[PDB]
Amino acid sequence: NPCEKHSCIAVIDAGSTGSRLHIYSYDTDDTNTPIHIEEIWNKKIKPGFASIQPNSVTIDAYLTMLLADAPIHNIPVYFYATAGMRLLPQSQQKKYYDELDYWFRQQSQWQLVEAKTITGNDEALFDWLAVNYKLDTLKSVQNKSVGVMDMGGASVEIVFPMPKNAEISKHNQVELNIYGQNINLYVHSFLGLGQTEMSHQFLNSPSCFANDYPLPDGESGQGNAPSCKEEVTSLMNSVHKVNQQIQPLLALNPVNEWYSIGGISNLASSQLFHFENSELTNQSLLQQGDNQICHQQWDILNGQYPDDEYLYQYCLLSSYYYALMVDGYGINPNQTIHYIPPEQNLDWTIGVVLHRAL
Amino acid sequence: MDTNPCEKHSCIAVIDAGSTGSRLHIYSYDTDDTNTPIHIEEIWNKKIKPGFASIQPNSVTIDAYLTMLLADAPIHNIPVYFYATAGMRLLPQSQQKKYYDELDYWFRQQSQWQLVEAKTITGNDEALFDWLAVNYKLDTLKSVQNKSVGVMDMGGASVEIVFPMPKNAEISKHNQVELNIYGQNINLYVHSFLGLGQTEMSHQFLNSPSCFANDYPLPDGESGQGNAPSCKEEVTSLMNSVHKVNQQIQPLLALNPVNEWYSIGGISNLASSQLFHFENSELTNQSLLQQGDNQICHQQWDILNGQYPDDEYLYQYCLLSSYYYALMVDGYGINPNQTIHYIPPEQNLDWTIGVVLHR
Ligand SMILES: Nc1ncnc2c1ncn2[C@@H]1O[C@H](COP(=O)(O)OP(=O)(O)NP(=O)(O)O)[C@@H](O)[C@H]1O
Ligand SMILES: Nc1ncnc2c1ncn2[C@@H]1O[C@H](COP(=O)(O)OP(=O)(O)NP(=O)(O)O)[C@@H](O)[C@H]1O
Ligand SMILES: [Cl-]
Ligand SMILES: [Cl-]
Ligand SMILES: [Mg+2]
Ligand SMILES: [Mg+2]
Ligand SMILES: [Mg+2]
Ligand SMILES: [Mg+2]
Ligand SMILES: [Mg+2]
Repeated sequence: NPCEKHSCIAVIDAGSTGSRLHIYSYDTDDTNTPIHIEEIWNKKIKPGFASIQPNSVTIDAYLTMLLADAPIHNIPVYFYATAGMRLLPQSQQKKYYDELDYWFRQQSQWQLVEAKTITGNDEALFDWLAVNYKLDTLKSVQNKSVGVMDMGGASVEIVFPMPKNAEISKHNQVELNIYGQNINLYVHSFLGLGQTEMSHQFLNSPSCFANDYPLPDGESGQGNAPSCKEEVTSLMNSVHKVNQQIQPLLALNPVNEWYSIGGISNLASSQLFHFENSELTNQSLLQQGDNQICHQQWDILNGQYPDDEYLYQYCLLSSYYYALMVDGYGINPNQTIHYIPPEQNLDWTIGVVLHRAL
Repeated sequence: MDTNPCEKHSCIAVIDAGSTGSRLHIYSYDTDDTNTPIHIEEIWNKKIKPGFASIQPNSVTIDAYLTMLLADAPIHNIPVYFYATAGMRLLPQSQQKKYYDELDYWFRQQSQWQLVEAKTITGNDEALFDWLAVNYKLDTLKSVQNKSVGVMDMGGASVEIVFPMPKNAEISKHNQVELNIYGQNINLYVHSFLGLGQTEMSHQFLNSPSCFANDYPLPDGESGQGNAPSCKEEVTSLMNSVHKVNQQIQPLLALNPVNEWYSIGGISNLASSQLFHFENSELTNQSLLQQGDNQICHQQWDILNGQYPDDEYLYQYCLLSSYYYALMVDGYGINPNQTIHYIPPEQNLDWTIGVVLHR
C-alpha cells in the first residue's frame, strides 16, 4: 500500500465519451508541492457520465463500476467533469451532482472533496500541467515554448505560454507559480469543436467519407480530404472564429514544441496510419487520410479491417484535425505534433494533483 | 371513438423514435375502395424520454426501454412500425445494427406485437411523412389543391422541409417523391438537414454571449449579453457558410412558392411560451426574433428564471428565436413577415400519420 507512506488522491476525468479514475501517490517538496507523482491505479469506463439518466439506480451502477474494485480507497476524490456536462444547462447538471453527492454520502470507501463541472479554460490549464509534468519541464526555466492541444470528443483545448496581457480576457489567461517558477499561460477551449460534436455537422458530406460509404441521407461518399478539410474550416472559422482568436496570439508567442493528447492519439496509432517516434505532421496526416481512407472504396476497405469500428470516420477526422490545427490555429502543415502513446492513458488529471484551485 | 376501437376497425402502431424521445401512437382507421386508410384516429399515445439512440444497446436496456414504451398499451396484437430518425442517423451503420439486432430479438421473443419494420428512415422519408401527416390533418389530400402547402419539422437533431415541386431531372431523385393518394398524383421536394436540429445546433453556440439572457452563466465562465440580431448572424453562418441551406433551398422555393407554411416539432413549444404574444397559432419570423430579443435576450437571467419556473428550456429561448429566424429567413429565404402556422403543442403532432397513409 503506497498510500501508507505517501500522499494519495483520486482524480476522475469525467469526459464526454467516458470517465477515467486515476489514483496518484506523491510526496511533497519544501513548499508542500507534489513531486514523485506515480499513478498507482486507473480504471476507464464508458459511456460519458452526462449521457446516463440522472437517477439513483443508474448513478449507483455507474459509480460502482468506476470505483468499487479500486485496490485503494479511504482517500480524497476530485470528480471533475468536462465538455459532456458543459453541453447541459446548470439546472440539468445539478440533478447529476445531487445524485452523485448522495451516492458518496451513503458510503465510507471514498472521501469526496469536490464534484463539479470545470471550465474548458481550467481543463486547458490542467492539460498543460499534466503534459509538462510528464516532460519534466516544470522544475526549471525552459528556453523552449511548449504548447498543448487536447483533442476531445466534445471540446478541444489549446494552451501555450503567453505573458500576462491587459487586452486579453482574464478568463483566457492563467498565472501560476510552481516549483518556484512563475508561468503565464494563454488558455482556450472550443465547445462543440470536439470530434463527436463536430462530426454531427458533416455526416452528409460526401467528401468526408470513403467512396460509396452510405451517407445517412442516402447519397454516397466520394472522399476527398482537401475538400472535406475546406468544409470543416468553415465551422472552425466562419462560425467559431478560431483563426481570428488564436493565430495573432501564436504569431506573437511562438510555440517551439507541440504536444497533443486526447483522441487524436488513437487515430495516429491506428492500423490505418503510419507515424514514427509518436509524432505526426498535419501534411502527412491529411495525405494519409486522403489516400488510405477517402479515396478507397468503402465496402472493400471496411471488409479489409473488419474489427475496426472507428475506421469509417478517419477521412473526416484526418481532414478535421488539419482544419483545426492548420486553418484554425495557424500551425505550419510541416510542424511536428508530438502525440502521447494511448497506452499511457495520459489525460489532464495530473494537473489536478499539482493545482487544487479552479 | 368506440370502446375497444380495434375490435371494430383496423389498427396499427407507429413509433417515432426521435432524437429526444420515442412516441408510440396506435391508430384506428377504415379503408376506402382501394384499401386506403380513411377516418384515421389516434386511440393511444405514449411518449418516453430519452431517445432510443442514447441508450446502451444490450438486451437488458433494450428490454427495459421497449417495456416502458409498449407494455401498458391497451392493445398489443397489431402491426408495429418502429422508425428512428436523426438520433440514430448520427451513428454509423455498424453501431445502429446493435440496436436493431437487440430490438428484433425482443420482438421475436414475445407473441403479441407484430413487428413489420424496425429501421432508421432517411430524413427525406421523414419529410414525406411530415407532409402527409400535416396535410391529412388539414384535410387537403382528398382533392386537388388551390394553394401550395409547405411543412417544416423543427426537430432536436435534424430539420425537415417539404413542399410541392414538379419533377426536376436536374435535382437528386432522393430529394423528390411522387405519390398517388386518394386518386391524386402529388410531387414533392423533400430535404432534411442533419445537425441543424435544435439540440445539435445549440452545441456550437453555448459560449456565445449574444445567444443568452444578460448574466446567464455560460459554460466558459463568461456572462450572457443577449442580442438576437447578433446571435442570428452567428447561427446563419452554420446554416449557410457550413451547410449551404440557402443555396440548396432558396432557388427551388423562389420557383415553387408555398402559399401556406406549417411547422411541427419543437417550434410549437417555443411559440406557446407565455413570454411570447402570438394569435391564431401562427407567428412570423420578424415577430419571433423581436420578441425573443426584447423579452429574453435583453432581460436579466436570474429575474427571468424566477419568473417562469415552468419553462424548462427558458435558458435557450434567446438562442432558439435567433436560430429559427436564421434557418427560415436566411436559410430557406422565407420572408420575415410571412405567416408560419404552428400546430398547438397539446396536439403532440408528429409525422406518424404519414406512415398509416404511405405503407
Ligand atoms: N480505439 C480507438 N480508435 C480510434 N479512435 C478512438 C479510439 N478510442 C477512442 N477514440 C476516439 O477518441 C474520442 C474520445 O477522445 P477523448 O479525448 O477521450 O474525449 P473525452 O475526454 O471523452 N471528451 P472531452 O470531454 O471533450 O475531453 C472518441 O470519440 C473516439 O472517436
Ligand atoms: N414542453 C416543452 N417546452 C419547451 N420546449 C420543448 C418542450 N418539449 C420539447 N421542447 C423542445 O423540443 C425539442 C424536441 O423536439 P422534437 O420535435 O420532439 O425533436 P425530436 O423528434 O425528438 N428529434 P428529431 O429526431 O431530430 O426529429 C426538445 O429538445 C426541446 O428543446
Ligand atoms: Cl439524413
Ligand atoms: Cl467552456
Ligand atoms: Mg453498492
Ligand atoms: Mg477529455
Ligand atoms: Mg449528443
Ligand atoms: Mg501500424
Ligand atoms: Mg422528430
